[PDB]
Amino acid sequence: KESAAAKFERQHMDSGNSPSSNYCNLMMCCRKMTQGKCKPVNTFVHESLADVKAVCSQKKVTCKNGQTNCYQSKSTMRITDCRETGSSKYPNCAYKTTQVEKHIIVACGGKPSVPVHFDASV
Repeated sequence: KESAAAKFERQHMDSGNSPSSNYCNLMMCCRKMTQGKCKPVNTFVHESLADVKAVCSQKKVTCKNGQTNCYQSKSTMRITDCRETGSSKYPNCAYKTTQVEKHIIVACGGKPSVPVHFDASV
């Protein structure tokens, strides 16, 4: 099975330069979030893996789903919000790309504790 840490890197990490309008359409497919159905909303982080992992050492916050292994980034990060457009209907998974700068909240799990879910941005 794919590990949660790997699953997080594939689904949310894209360290480097922020994205064009077609970014989300290629990333949601390339990174495998358009198989079987279209993933509604998804966020990619453009900061480094280290900066993202370090978030597990930062401010603890309760996840949106009530879980309590979430951490909020001290600093804002360059991220891209990917949202399904109304015209998108699997298999025609279309996405709206939005670049933003926000704190991220990620769930951390495993040993050692690394990001396993992207909870939200603030």
